[PDB]
Amino acid sequence: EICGPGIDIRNDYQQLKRLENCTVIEGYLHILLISKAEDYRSYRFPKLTVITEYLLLFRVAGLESLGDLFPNLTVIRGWKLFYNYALVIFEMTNLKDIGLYNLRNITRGAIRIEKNADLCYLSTVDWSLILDAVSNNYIVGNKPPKECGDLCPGTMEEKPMCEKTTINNEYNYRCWTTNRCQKMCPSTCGKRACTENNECCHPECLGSCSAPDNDTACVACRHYYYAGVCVPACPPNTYRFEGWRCVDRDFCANILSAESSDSEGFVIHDGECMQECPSGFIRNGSQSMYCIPCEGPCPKVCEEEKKTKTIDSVTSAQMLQGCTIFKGNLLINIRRGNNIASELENFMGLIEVVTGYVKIRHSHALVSLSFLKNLRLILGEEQLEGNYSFYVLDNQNLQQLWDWDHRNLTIKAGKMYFAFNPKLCVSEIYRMEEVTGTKGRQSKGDINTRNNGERASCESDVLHFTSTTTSKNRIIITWHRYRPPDYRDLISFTVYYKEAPFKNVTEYDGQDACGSNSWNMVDVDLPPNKDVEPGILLHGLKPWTQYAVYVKAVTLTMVENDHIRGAKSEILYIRTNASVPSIPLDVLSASNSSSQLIVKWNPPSLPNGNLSYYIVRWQRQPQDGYLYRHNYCSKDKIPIRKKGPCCACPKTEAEKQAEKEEAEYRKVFENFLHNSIFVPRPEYPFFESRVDNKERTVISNLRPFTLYRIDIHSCNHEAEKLGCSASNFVFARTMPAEGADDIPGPVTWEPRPENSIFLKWPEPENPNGLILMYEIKYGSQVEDQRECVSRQEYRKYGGAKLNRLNPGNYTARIQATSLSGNGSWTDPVFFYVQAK
Amino acid sequence: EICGPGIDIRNDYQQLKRLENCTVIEGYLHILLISKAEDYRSYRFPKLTVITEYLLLFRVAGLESLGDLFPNLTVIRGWKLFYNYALVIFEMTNLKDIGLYNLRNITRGAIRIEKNADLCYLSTVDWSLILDAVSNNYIVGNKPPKECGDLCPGTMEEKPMCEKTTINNEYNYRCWTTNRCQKMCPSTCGKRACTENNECCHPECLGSCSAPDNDTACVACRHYYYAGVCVPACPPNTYRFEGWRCVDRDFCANILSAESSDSEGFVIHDGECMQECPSGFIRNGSQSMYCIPCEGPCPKVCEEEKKTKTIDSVTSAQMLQGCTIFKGNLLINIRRGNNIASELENFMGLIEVVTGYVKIRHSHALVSLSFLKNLRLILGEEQLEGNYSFYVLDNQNLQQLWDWDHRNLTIKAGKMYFAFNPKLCVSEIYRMEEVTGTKGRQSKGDINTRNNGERASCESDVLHFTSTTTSKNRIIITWHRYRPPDYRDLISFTVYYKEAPFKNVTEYDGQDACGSNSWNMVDVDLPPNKDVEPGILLHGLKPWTQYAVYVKAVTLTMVENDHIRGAKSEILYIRTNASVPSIPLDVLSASNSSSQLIVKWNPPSLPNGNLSYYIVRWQRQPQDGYLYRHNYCSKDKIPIRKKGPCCACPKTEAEKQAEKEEAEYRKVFENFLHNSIFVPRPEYPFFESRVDNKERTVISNLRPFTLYRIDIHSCNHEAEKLGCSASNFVFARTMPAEGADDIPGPVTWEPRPENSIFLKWPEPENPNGLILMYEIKYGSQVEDQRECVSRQEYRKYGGAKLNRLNPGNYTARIQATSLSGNGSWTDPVFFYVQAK
Ligand SMILES: *[C@@H]1O[C@H](CO)[C@@H](O)[C@H](O)[C@H]1NC(C)=O
Ligand SMILES: *[C@@H]1O[C@H](CO)[C@@H](O)[C@H](O)[C@H]1NC(C)=O
Ligand SMILES: *[C@@H]1O[C@H](CO)[C@@H](O)[C@H](O)[C@H]1NC(C)=O
Ligand SMILES: *[C@@H]1O[C@H](CO)[C@@H](O)[C@H](O)[C@H]1NC(C)=O
Repeated sequence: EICGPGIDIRNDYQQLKRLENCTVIEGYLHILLISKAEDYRSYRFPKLTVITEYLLLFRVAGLESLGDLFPNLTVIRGWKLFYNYALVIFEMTNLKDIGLYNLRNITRGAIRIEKNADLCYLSTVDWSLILDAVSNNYIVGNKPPKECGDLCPGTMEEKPMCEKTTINNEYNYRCWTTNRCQKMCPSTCGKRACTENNECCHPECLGSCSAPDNDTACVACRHYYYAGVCVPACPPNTYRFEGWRCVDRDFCANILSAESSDSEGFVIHDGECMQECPSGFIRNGSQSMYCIPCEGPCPKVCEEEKKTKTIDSVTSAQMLQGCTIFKGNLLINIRRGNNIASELENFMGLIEVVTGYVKIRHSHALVSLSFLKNLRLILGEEQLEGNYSFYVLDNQNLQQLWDWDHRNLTIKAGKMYFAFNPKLCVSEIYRMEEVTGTKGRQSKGDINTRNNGERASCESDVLHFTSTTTSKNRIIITWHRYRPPDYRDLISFTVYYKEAPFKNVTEYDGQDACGSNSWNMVDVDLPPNKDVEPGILLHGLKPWTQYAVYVKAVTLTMVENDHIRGAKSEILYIRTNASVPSIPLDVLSASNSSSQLIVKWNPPSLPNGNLSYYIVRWQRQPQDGYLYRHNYCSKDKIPIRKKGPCCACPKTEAEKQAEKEEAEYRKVFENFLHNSIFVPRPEYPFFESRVDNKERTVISNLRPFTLYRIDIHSCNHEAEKLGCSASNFVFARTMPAEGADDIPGPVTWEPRPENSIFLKWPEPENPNGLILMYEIKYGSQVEDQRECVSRQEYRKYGGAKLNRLNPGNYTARIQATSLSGNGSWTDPVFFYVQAK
Repeated sequence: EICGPGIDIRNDYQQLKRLENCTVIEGYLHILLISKAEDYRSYRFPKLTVITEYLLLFRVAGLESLGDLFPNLTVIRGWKLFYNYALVIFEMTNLKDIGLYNLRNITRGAIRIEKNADLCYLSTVDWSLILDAVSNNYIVGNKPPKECGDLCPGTMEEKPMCEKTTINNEYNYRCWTTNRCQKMCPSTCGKRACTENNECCHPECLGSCSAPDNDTACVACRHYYYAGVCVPACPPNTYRFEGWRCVDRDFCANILSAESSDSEGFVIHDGECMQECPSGFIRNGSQSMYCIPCEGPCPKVCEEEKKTKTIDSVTSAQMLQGCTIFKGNLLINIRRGNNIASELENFMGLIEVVTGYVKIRHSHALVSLSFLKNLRLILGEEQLEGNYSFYVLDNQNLQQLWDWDHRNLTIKAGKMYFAFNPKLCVSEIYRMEEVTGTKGRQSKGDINTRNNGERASCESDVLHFTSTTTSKNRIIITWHRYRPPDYRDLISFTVYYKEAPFKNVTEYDGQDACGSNSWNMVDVDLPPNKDVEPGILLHGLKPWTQYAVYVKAVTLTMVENDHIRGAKSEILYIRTNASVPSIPLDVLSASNSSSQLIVKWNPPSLPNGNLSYYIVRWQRQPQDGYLYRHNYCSKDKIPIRKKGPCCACPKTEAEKQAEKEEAEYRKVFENFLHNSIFVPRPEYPFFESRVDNKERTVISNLRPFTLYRIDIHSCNHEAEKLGCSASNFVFARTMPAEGADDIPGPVTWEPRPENSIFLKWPEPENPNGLILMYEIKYGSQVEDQRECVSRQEYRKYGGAKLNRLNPGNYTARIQATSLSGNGSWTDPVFFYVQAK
């Protein structure tokens, strides 16, 4: 009664007759696309009890309650899911109740029951009892809930004996259809199943059983079904068949291609009767039991149903991702594409062995077959007419095959053809004949000497750099006077150039399959005089970066073809530096402590050389005489006037252009600025301390409260010859001498006529910045009166005067205003004024 | 004393000695880059009173108050601004007060006084009095306001002498420096200026005057200064010189040049002596009295200081934007670039005439010179060695020059040279020897039949389409069995194809880079049997396009070169029913009125046709017998449970990929769905009304409250042969018959034992949807009691019963529950029950 594999039924009812003998469908089931709606409940399948894989119903016109069709379906194992679901009820025409009243558990996956016009009864199905991970149920698109009309026993429906369960605060009835309920085993069983009338089943059991605690009575087992018994594990000498049972070796190996393409054999590995042996293992020949570990080719086979898997785009190779051996032949016709190689090395650079030929055709977008790295041997079993097993035709742009210094290859059962590839010279294939054991397979016509590699120089010479010279933004370079076999041949020179901090760079990469793409181009012609060797003036170059350069003599390949040698000097690299750095960046600092200033900045933007060191000058700056001449005791001044949470909150992109224009205009101001800021350049002393390597430093031994102007010059290695960079500067203050703002000596009080008192006192020894004013607080009972004394006032009188005071005793105090802030109040000053 | 042009001073003080005689600097002034700080207030220039243009001070070390150096600077005209400013004080080293105490008004532009370390006194300058559009003033970066120290006469100690003005709620003093204030003319003058001690000046006046209301006494005029008098307009026979005066024509022409100057001689136009005459007009020789309109685009010279303005990039041509005639020669070396042409037609497609030669070299990124449209004649005054005035060298990809069906050209004073252009066929240049009057000017060597157009592509024939078989997503196309001069030549056939709804299409639209990227390539080989003419099966074509096609016979050009004839069929434009048609989309509708329903949808996605028509089938759908058998008087049901928008951003759904897989799985379901939803297809009746051309329609004559199922078919031009397309559908309800829910007949009451009352009544004639229940409201004094009667209850009894009522009289009412909603209440029903 074990129907397998999964069953498919569409377009009509009568195919249902194939399910008469099926009890546990070993696979999935499709009952779909039945538009006729011809028949009704004349097909019934009580035997069907469990589906191993998912279920899918769709457009089964004329179906109203699945419980009519499939009763007894206790559990769905759902080992293979639809997408992540084990039951798909998509847009059902006329289904009214889901039925499935005998359905008890869904081991795997979720369900999707949407778009059903008139379907209902989904709500009262507490899938928590039946299904874990219930949150993934997708039942949105069906009938609106108000028109659902969900009624069923217990909740005021006939045969009311439904039970009440709770899911998220809803302790109420559960059910399946109008007639019948949704019952669940009591907690007495725990995880164990049960039967009708609450008789608890066997532990190794699930869904239901015929008698309490009987191995053979179980309608469905819990984990594995074998020998008509539910077992917790596969018995010895038996191997787990997929899903829910064990089988003998002989059964595991006898099964062959039936219905779907089973194919010969069915492996056994790790104690399980699997289909094909897992990674890191290989089945012992055709002996259908065993495995042994392997690597590389063994882990994966790259065969294709097509004998010729041709590739015309990166996506065309997707199926070949992570594969090694193709049991067939290859064919490439990739005409256009950029970045394609970087993805060909990934999709199908793992290819190792090939059972046939390989062919390359009209591959204008490719320049080097090096992207085929893993290939080691070619069989040639499948070979082209003329016995050609490696065909390369009409490739205008191909340069050179696999790197032939360390990489080996072999073509076993055929020859190769080459033609119509003017950038691939014979030197790249003549060596291959040595390396793939194929020197004598073919004549020289199969690799024609006329149209192959015609354009390719093969080989270019190397020019000599007669002189070089750097600047701060410019480099002047020259080369030997190249003299071809016929001088009229050469017509010009090109002087490539680009920033290349790292020597790991070569122009033969082909840039954009040749030139362009970040090798900035410039040209210059040979000067008319034959006595002056070529030179140019590259300029505007970014300071502080190593610059690779090479020279190519563009020539005219005609008449004699390869005899036109071509010319290309070595890839020299030159520093920018006859140069003067472009000042620091992001200069900042603070005063962690008095006499201490921590200074930290960021590297200069265009510093004209390479990492050598920095230089910092700092000068004590004057306390402006301005503030001295001011009586702050009377000055008061007056102020004058006239995605982000901001939501959309845009700003004119033309306003960003305006800001760009303003910044650019400022920078051009700076450019015209620093021309005569430093003409041609081939009250305190300045203190200097050259930083070594890093963008940080600290200066000590500074006055507690003196402001410092900090010039910060970036100086390069060539700074000795051509001076140092211009100056970015910043001013900063030290942390005030703490407690230096308190009074150093006592106060003195003297009587004066008209009930007056003169107060005198000493002055701070080392005031922090400056003493702006003195705040005398005094009074008879409470020191309410507060008066101000300017520094000049104190200087003139050594203090101040208070006039017209009332009779009585008095206490007073004084505080100073340091440029750092308030000073400490004076100690109490006791005095008295007599009425007469 | 009129110093001109603008004055420039840098790097030292002694250059200030060029300002003794300068009263009104006719131009701008730069006093910048003075780092020496050598001298102090020994240079004084009381004469300087006004600057016509902006002023720029920067890096003037040793300067502390500008007012000392330049007193009496009454007004700045600022006709030409720095950026949009007439005064720039950027990083003023040591300036303390801006001075400018005698500065009163700024005519044009704003000021930028920023990032000065110690500058102050900006606040007390009410720029509203001096400056309009004052908002653009930008003074952010200078000394912090707290350390500014902004004080001046009056506001400090001494009796006030500055006047009080108000800007944005601050009515207080205004001033310039510590020694002097910022005085302004009283409102008595209105817009008129004034003198000291408040004597009002002349109307035609500004800044200041020496006596009240005197033309000759004005320190500065208001609009124009001429003949030692301020005037509101230029006097007749005199012509406005730039800015602030008039001049005689003799002077206008005698101003030849000085350092930075052009004309030599200024022209009088529109009543003003300008440098050059404006657009649409031409100077007639050396004439300077007047300027006459020219006519068309003559008025734009495109000369360059360089005799050879070479272009290597689009930006390299920027300066030539909007220009017509180049007084020199052209040189192009644009090797790489895409979209470049579309911008060359803009930057330099306006070029009309050229005074010399033109040269093209190494232009691999260009294929057609049509982008130079406006050129009509070439002079050749500047000519190359060998008298070559038009040179085209080393251009691999050039195909064809300007369009020669209608566009003319002439080269006057030289010949032309070509070479190394294999894709430019000689036909494009042989015609030129006719069109530019140069047929015999040069030998054929300069136009050698060799390397010139060497490769190109011969001359294409046209293939013939033997048959064009079709499908609903697939085309099968063929062509005559092409027979080259030598059969081994041809090696394959490529079949270009793309979607091209519009006839405006040609070969080079989207092929590759130079051909652009829109033509989806494919290749196919001739079948082995010579008796079967070539054919291909194109497939998977997106519906709704006139699917363009063409054929090119790829060959092996060699040995005989041009004799290799090549080929290309016509650009046929096969369309749908080659892609035979399909289904609808996007269905929506509503019911504005009873028996009326508006239907509107959108154009379909995949119908494989063209606008032909739509079809809509609507079927009355059943009022489910389900709801009939349900007593809703007692049914209650039970629910179950368990910088942009990120100002309120909920989340970022980076799972867009996961939605991608789910949606794509949905479409794969749909594809395997409609594969066999409709097998091979080469209680109410359905009603039909084919729509004509649009995506809208309406249905009438429908039951007031019946639900309708609407199938929609994208029936089309060829729906007759291969059937109509799949049916998207939707259900919708009509608007209920309003007022049909009220009772049609009276109620009747009867006595019954046990103090009971039986109520009977008629039933609605045409209920909307269905009558679910009846709400009887009744009571003795107030109809408090409300009871429910099901439709089946009424059917069985024609009404209902009330039992065990108290003695007394009673009034009652009844309301019906239509599927559309509540019905109208019954008229009052009067009855009574007696205790016995
Ligand atoms: C079911 O089994 C019976 C008995 O072997 C057989 O006659 C019948 O054809 C089978 N039908 C199906 C659908 O398996
Ligand atoms: C379904 O059965 C398995 C194994 O017996 C059990 O672990 C799972 O809990 C059951 N379903 C639910 C929803 O618990
Ligand atoms: C100013 O004018 C006087 C008198 O003509 C002349 O001697 C002197 O050189 C002039 N200086 C300048 C800077 O124009
Ligand atoms: C400057 O003078 C012009 C013309 O006399 C006048 O229109 C303008 O208002 C003056 N400046 C201000 C700020 O008003």
